[PDB]
Amino acid sequence: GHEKVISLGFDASKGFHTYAFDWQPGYIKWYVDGVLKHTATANIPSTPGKIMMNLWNGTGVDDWLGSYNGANPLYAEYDWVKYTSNQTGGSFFEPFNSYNSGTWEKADGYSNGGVFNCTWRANNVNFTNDGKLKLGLTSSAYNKFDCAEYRSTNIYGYGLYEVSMKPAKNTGIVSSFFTYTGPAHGTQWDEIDIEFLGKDTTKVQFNYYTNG
Ligand SMILES: [Ca+2]
Repeated sequence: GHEKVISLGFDASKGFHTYAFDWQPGYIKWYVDGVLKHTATANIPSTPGKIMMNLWNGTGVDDWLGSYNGANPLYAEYDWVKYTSNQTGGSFFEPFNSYNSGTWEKADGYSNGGVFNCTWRANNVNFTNDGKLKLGLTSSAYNKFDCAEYRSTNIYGYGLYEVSMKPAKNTGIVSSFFTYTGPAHGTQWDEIDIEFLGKDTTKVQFNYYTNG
């Protein structure tokens, strides 16, 4: 519950920008195109997590996300992700040339439920020819939505997380880049987020949870 909404001074859906968070034992610092935007120092997470990206439509959170109006198909794109480790032999660079089942997995066949109003499908996670991860939010039947979530198989710790992306624009949805660990992985709920609320892509929301 440490939400911070920052003005970008640009529309993030119009092209690629680099977003990042430096996660260290005593702070979290977030950057947009190399520029420091926000610092947090109270109760900073410490459990290593998976790197995740998704796109989804919400329900019951109209005041936060705006109401979703069924517009589809909608796409969020990611050109690369870089993690610079505090430890040697931990760093990696992922260009998104193709699906690498050794390091990533696609969510498929279930819903997160709750505020999430869509089912994850492996078919909505595709790779463009010019190397971009492309997540899609589609519909298979009247008012029935399918969404996409790509996530690392390994867990990562303190260090610099960077991503080049272009979020979707549309009332009711979220395009995100985040680290996560929680009861499903046998640990406490630690997460750090970069979330773009589709209702206004001229702003970005930063958040984190420690033992949520
Ligand atoms: Ca790429």
